[PDB]
Amino acid sequence: RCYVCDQQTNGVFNP
Amino acid sequence: MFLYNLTLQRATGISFAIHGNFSGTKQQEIVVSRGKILELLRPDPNTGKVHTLLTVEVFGVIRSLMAFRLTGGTKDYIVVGSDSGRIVILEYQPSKNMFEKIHQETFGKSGCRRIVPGQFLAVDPKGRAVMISAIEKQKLVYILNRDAAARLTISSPLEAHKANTLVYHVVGVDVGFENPMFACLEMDYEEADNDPTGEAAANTQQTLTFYELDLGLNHVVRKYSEPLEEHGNFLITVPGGSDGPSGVLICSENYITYKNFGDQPDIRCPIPRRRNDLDDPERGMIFVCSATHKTKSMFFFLAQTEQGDIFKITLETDEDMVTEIRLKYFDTVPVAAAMCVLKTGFLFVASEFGNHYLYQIAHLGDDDEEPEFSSAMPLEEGDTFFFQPRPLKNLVLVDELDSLSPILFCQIADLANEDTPQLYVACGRGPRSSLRVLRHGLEVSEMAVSELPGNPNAVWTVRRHIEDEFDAYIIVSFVNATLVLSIGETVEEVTDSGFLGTTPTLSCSLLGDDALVQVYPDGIRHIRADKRVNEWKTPGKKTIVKCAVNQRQVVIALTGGELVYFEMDPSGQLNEYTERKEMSADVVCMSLANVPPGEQRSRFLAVGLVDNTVRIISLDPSDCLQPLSMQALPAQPESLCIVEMGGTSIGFLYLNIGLQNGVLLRTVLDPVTGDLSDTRTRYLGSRPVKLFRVRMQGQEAVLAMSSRSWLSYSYQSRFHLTPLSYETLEFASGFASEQCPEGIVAISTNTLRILALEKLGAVFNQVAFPLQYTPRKFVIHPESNNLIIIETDHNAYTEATKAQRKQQMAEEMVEAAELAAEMAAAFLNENLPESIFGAPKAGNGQWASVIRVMNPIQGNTLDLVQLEQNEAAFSVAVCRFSNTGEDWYVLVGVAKDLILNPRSVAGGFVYTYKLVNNGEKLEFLHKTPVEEVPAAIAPFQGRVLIGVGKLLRVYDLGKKKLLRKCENKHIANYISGIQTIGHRVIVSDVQESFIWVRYKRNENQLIIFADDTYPRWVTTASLLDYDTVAGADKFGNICVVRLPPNTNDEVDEDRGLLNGASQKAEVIMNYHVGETVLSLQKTTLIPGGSESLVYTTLSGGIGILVPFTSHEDHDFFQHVEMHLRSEHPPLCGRDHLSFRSYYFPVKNVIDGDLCEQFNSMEPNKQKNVSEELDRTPPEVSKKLEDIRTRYAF
Amino acid sequence: TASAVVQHMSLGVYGFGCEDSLNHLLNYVWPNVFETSPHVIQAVMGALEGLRVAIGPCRMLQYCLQGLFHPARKVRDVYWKIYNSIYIGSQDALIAHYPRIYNDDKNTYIRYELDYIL
Amino acid sequence: PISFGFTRTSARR
Amino acid sequence: FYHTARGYRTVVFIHPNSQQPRWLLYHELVLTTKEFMRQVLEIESSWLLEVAPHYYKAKKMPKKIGKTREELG
Amino acid sequence: SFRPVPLEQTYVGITEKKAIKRFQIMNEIVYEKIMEHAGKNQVLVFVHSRKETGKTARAIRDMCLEKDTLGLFLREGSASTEVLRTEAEQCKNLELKDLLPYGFAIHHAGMTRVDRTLVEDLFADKHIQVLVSTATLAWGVNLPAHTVIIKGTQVYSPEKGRWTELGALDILQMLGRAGRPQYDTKGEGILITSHGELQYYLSLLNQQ
Repeated sequence: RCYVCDQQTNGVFNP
Repeated sequence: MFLYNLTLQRATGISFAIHGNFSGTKQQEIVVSRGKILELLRPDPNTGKVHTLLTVEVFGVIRSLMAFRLTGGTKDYIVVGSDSGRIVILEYQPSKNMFEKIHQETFGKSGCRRIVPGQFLAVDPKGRAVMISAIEKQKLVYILNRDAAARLTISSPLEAHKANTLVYHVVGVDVGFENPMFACLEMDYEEADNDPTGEAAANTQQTLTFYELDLGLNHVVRKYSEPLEEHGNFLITVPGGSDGPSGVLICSENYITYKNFGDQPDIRCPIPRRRNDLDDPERGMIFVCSATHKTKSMFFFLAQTEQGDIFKITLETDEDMVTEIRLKYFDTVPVAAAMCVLKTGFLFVASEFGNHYLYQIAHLGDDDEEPEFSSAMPLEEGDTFFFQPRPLKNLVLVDELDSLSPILFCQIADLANEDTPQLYVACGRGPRSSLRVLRHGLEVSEMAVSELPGNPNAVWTVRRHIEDEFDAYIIVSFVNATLVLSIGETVEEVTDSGFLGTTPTLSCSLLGDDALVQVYPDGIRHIRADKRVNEWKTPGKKTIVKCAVNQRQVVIALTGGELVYFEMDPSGQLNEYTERKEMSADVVCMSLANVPPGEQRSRFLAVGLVDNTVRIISLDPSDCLQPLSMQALPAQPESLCIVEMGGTSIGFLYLNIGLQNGVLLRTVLDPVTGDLSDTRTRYLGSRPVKLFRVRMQGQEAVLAMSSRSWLSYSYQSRFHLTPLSYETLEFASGFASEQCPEGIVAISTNTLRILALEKLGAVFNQVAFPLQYTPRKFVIHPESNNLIIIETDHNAYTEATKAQRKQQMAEEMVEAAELAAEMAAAFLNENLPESIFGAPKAGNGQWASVIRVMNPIQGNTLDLVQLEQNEAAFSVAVCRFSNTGEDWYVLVGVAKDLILNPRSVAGGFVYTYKLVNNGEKLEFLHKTPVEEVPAAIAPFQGRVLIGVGKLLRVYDLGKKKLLRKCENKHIANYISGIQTIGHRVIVSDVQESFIWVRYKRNENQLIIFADDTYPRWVTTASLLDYDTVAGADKFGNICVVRLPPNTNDEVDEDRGLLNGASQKAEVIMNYHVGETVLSLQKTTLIPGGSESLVYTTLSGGIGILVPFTSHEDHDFFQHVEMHLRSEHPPLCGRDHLSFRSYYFPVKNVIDGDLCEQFNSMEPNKQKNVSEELDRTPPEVSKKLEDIRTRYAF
Repeated sequence: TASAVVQHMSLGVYGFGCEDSLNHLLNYVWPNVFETSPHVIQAVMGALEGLRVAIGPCRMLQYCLQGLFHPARKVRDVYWKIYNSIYIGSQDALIAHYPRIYNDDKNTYIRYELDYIL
Repeated sequence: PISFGFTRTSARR
Repeated sequence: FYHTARGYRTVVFIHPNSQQPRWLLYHELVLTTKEFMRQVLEIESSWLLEVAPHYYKAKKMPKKIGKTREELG
Repeated sequence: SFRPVPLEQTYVGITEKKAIKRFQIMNEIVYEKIMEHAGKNQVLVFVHSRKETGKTARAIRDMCLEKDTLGLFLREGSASTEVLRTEAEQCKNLELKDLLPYGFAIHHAGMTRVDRTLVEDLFADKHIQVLVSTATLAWGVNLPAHTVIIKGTQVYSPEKGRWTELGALDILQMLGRAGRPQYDTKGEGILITSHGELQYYLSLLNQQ
C-alpha cells in the first residue's frame, strides 16, 4: 500500500 | 450468525411460455417463466439452437403469463400476474437488454390468496382489454389503449364479482371488433354447502359463462350461462372475426367440445385412446396443454394428452357455423407444460420436468395414410376410437435444453479423485429420471488427437491469406527443430511452406495481406506471397529471447534487454526502426496489442521484466519507445496478453498478466492514454500460468493455462472466468477449419489435439445416467465409492407385473375372436421405449420399486434388485454392525400397500443385504417386518436407528431378523428423517419440526431433551455443529435452529412446557428461498475455499448460504441491500422484504441475488447508490465479486 | 400508551432480528385483551397488528388457538376478532401454520397432501 | 509422417 | 353497386321521397337545385365488399384515453 | 490512387422544392453522419459561416439529447478517452467551458489565440470526436480527421455580393484533410451540396 494514507495501490503507479 | 445467499445455478424448470414479437422486429422470441425468474429466449432459425437473451429475477411467484398486442402494433407486451396483488405490464428493450415496466396497477393484498386476482389472466385478441381473475369471486378488467404519442395507457378496473363461485379457467374470446368477450369455466358451490345429504354436491354442474365488456357503457356484464355435461378443465380460443368462427373449445375428460353462443349446437368428439393399452381401464384421459397455429390460410390446434400424444384438431365450417371436429394423431413428445408453435416452423415443447425440446416441423399431418377421427363419425354407445402410436414422423428434434428439474437428492463429494468435488444429483420423473454428475467448468470436446515424435515446445496456426475464413498451416516447434503441417480433411506434414525446419521457431504469423513471418533465435525470416525469402540476421553474439507479433508490427528482445521492432512500410518489407532502446533489466516476456481494424498499428507494447514490474511502451512516431506507465508486482511474470473484450461500439481494452505464483491479473488499460487502472487478481492452478489469445463466438477470448486451464471470455456482455474440465495443456492457439469453425489447437506433452467448446456461458457441465423410476435416496459405499440408489413410483407396474398383464391381454385378444393370434404375437413382440412413450399407469396403491448399485464414473449398473408389486422403498443405509464385525450391510425400508389419499398402509419391512465382491453385489440376508412404514434409517454407533411411523427404535443385527432395543414413543407424528452426532439424535417430525433425543447407554433408553417452538414441515436437515441444525420446509424456506447454551441433555425419565419438551431451541435464522429445497449439505466447493451450506431446490436451482467473517463486510452488504430495495424494486410489484418473509420474518440473511443486481442498474443510479457507501462503482462490484469468488464459482 | 409504543416499535424493527424483545413484550401485552374500554382496546389491537408483521403470523395464531372454541362468548368473540385480523393481513402464510385436526366419523379433516413424503 | 482425421465435426446448415 | 353513398357522399342529398345506417343504395339520380337521391335502401359497407371485392377494393374502441405511467405516480 | 490515405467519398444532396424545408433537412442529414462517428473515428463539420459553426455544435448536442444519446459515450470507459483531462480544464476564456464537458468541440479563429492551440491539443489526444471549424482550419495548422463532412456546400462571396458555391481549391484543401496516413489506413469524406452542382464536385475529386 501507499505511504501517505496506506491506500490500496493495486500496483497502479503512474507518471 | 450472519449468512449471505448466492445462486450458483438458476432454476431451469419451466412453468409458462408465451411466444411473441417481443423485440419488436421480424424475429420471434419466447418468454418463459421459471417460477421465480422471467427469461427471454430467442431461437435461431437456420442454426436451430435456442439462445437465452435475458434472465431477470422478479422475487415473486409468477402465477400467470400472457402476451399482448395493441391494435396495429408491432411489438408485444408481457402481462404478468403474480402473487404481488398487482398486475404489471412489461416491455422488452433490446437496446438496453432489460425488461421495462410500463404499468403497475394495484388491486389487492399480496400472497397467493384465495380471492385476490392473479391466478388467471386473459387478453382480448385484438388488444383492447385484459382480464385478471382469482380462483373464486373476483375478476377485474383493464382497458388498454394508445395515446397520441403511441404510449400505452391503462384505465381504472372494471369489476365482475360473483359470490360463491369457482373459476377453473378463463380465456378471451375472439369476437372481431365487437365488444370484448371473456369465457369462463365457472362453478357455484353455494347450494352444495347447504345440503346435509350431500346430493347437491353430487349434481351441481359446471357452467360456461360469457362476460361481455360493454365499451359503450364502461361496465362488464355477465351475458351467457350454459351448463356443461361433464367438467372441463380448460378452454381454447378459436380464432374468429374474419378468420374462422368465434367460439371456444372446451377440453374435458375424454372429450373435446366446441361451443359458441347463438344457434350453434354443441359438437363433441371423443378423444382417441391407444390401442391395446396397458393402463388401468378406469382412468380417463384429459388434455394437458394446447397451442394454436394460425396461418393466414387456415388454422389448427395441437393438443397433447396426459400420455404425451399430440393431436391435430381442425374445425370444419359449413358456412357460418361449424359442423364437425376432426382429430388426427400428430406425434408423441414428453408431457409438456407449454407448447409454442413458432412461425418459422418450429415447435417449442417445455417439458413439465426434465429437459426441454425444440422440434422442427417437417410435415403437417396430411399424408401417409393415417386414419382421422371425427365428431361426425357415428360411434357406438360404450366404446371409443383407437389409434396406434409410432416414432417421430412429423417432427425432427433440433435442440435440447438441459434442465435439472427436479433435483430429488444431492450429494457433494469427490468420487473421481480429481481434487474438486463433483455434485451427484438424482432428478427426473418416472422413466426420464436420471443420475447426473455435475462439474464446474465448460464441456470440452476433442476433434482429433495425434502422437508427436518428441516433446513439443510451442504450437501456432497460420492463415494463408488474411481474407481466408479457414487456416492453412499448423506450426509445431521442438527443442531442436520445427515441424509444419497443412490442414484439410487430412492433416499431413508439408515441406514446401517455406518455413525453416532446422532451428526452433519462436513465432509464426502473417504480416500484411499475404506476407509470412517466422522468427527464431538465429534471426527473422520473411516469406513473400510469390515465395521469395528475406533474412534478417541478428547482429552480434546476442540472440532473440522473446518476440511479440502483430498483423503489421514485430517486436523482438535480444539478450541483455535490447528492444528492436520492425514496422511494415507500404513497400510490404519489414523495415527496422532507426534506434534501438536499452532497458534496465532483461525481459522475461512481452506482448503487443491486436491492431484495431481501421487503424494502421497498435500503440502500446507491454513488456514484463524480471524485477516484477511491467512497463508499457509507446510506439507512436512522435515518441517511439518511450515509457508510459509501470506497475509493480508480487511475483515475476510469465506471460502478458492485451485484448479487447465486451465489444458487440468497441470493447474496452484489457491487459492480462500471468505470474509464477499462479494468479491471473486482469487490468484496465486506457486506450488513448495507456494508464492501467484496477487489477482484480484471481488465483488459478498451482504452476506458472501462460496466456494465449483465442477466438470464441467471433470474439477475442483469452486462455490461461496453469495446473488446470482457465478460459476468460465475455458472455451476454458480462465477463466470465471458468476452467476447462479437461487435463493440463502445455501450449495452445486458435484454430479454424471446415470440420470445426472455432477451436483450439493444444499440445500437451508428446501429443497434439484439437478441441471445441460447444457450450459457453454455463456454470456446470453435466453427464446423465438413466434410471427407471424416480430416485428417492442414495448412499455412497465408503470403500468402493459406489452408489446404492432406491427408486420408487406410485401408479406403476414393475417389470414382472407388466409382463403378466401383457400376457393376459394377449389371451384376451384370442378370446375375443384365428388371425388374431398373429396380432397378439406382434403385440407381445413390439416394445415402445418407455422414456419416450410414457410409462403405463396402474392405479392407486400400485408401487414399483428398485435397488440399484452403480459406478459413478462409468455409469453402469453393477447390481439391480427388483421388489414385489406393492412394496415401495423409502430409505436406505449402508453400515457396519460392530458386533458382527467388518462386513457391510445395506438396509432398505419398504412400505407395503400404501394408499396416499386417505393415508393407510398395510405394513412395512426392512430388507437386509450384504455387500460382497467389493461393492458389486447385494446378497439377501433377511426381511424383518415392522408395523408402519420405516421412513428413516440411520447408522448409529454400531447399530441402527429406525423410525417406524412415530416410533423411534434401535435395531441390532440378528441372524434371523433385526432385533429391537429401547424404542421411544413420544414423537408427535410421523418421523421423516434422522441425523446423529455423538450420542445425540435429531429427529425431523413431518410437521412437529426438530426433536433432540439423547441416547444413554447404561440405561438403554432414548430420552427427548429438547425441541422447537414452531410447527415446521421439514423436508431435510443437516447438522452445522454440535448444537445447530439447518432445516428446510416444503413451503420453501430454510431455518437454522440453535440450542441455547445452558441446556443439558442429562434428563432422566413430567412437567414440560407448552405440551412439549422442557427445553426449547432458539431459531436464529429464517429465510424464504422461494422454491422447495430438498437437500442441504455443508461443504467446501472449490479447492482452497471456505465452507458453505449448499442447497438444491426441486425446481432445479442450486444456491449457497455463506457466513460473514467480519462486521465490516456485514454492514457493507446490509447497506447495499437496503439501498437496492428502494432504488431497484422487484419487477413484478412485490416487496423484497415481504417476499423473503413469506411465512416467518427474515432473520440474519442478506439476499445476494438482489445485491448482485447492482451491476444491472443504470450508471447514474450506480453512482448515486455508491456515493453513500463512500465507494466508486468499480469498488462495489469488486466487493460483490470477492465474496462469490472466495466461496464459490 | 405502552401498547401504542409497542405497535410503533414493532414496525420499525421489522426485518432486523429483534424478535426476542418483541415476543417478550407480547407476553405482557396479551393479557390485556379482555379489557373493555374502547381506547385501550384499540391500542391493544394496533399493537397486535404491528406484532404480526414483526414476529410473524405463526406466533399470533399460537396465542389465539386455545380460546377460539372456549366455552364463554366473552373470551370467544374477543379471540375471534384477533383471529380475523391475522387472517385478513396474512391469509396465505397461515397455510403452513394451521394445526392438525383429526378426522371424525363422517368428515375428514386431515390435509393429506402436506403429509406426503418424497 | 503424421497424418490424421477429425473423429468428430461441429457444423450446422 | 355503382350507385352507393357513404347528406351522403358517393364513393348528394336525399329527395323528399323518403340512424345507425350510413351506407345507401339508390335507383335513380336527379337534380332540381341540388343532388337528389331517389328510391333508396340501407346497406352495410362490409356486405358490399364481400360481393364486389374489386369494385370496393363499427369498430368498438374505448372512448377515453387512459393514463400513461408518467401521469400516474 | 496515390493519395496516402485512400478516400471513400459519399455525396448527399437535397432535391427539396423549398429552401426553408431544405434547411431543416440539412440538420437531419448531419445527425445521420454523427451516428456513424459513433465508433472511435474523428468527425468534423466545415460550415459556410464561422458564426453558424458555433451554433451548429449546440444544435448537434440538442439533437443527441433527445435521440437518447444515439452516439453518446463514444469512449469505451467512463474515464476512457481522456475524460478526466476534459474535466480538468474547467475554465476557458471562451465558451469552451460548457463545451468541454460535452463530447463535441468547436474551434474557430473568432474565439481566441492560445485556446485554439489548447483545443488542438485536446483533439489530438482524442478529446473530441466531432469538431466544427472554418476552412481556415484546413488551410492553417495541419491536423486531419478520420472522416470529414462539409455542410450545405455553400459560401458567401463579398466579391460577388451574394452566396456562392465553395471554391474547388477550398474543397480540395478541406477534403484533402480527411484521414491521417499514420492514424488510419483509409479515410472517407462527405460533401453535402445542391444537386445541381453535384455533377461539378465529381469532376474535381476524380480527374474530370
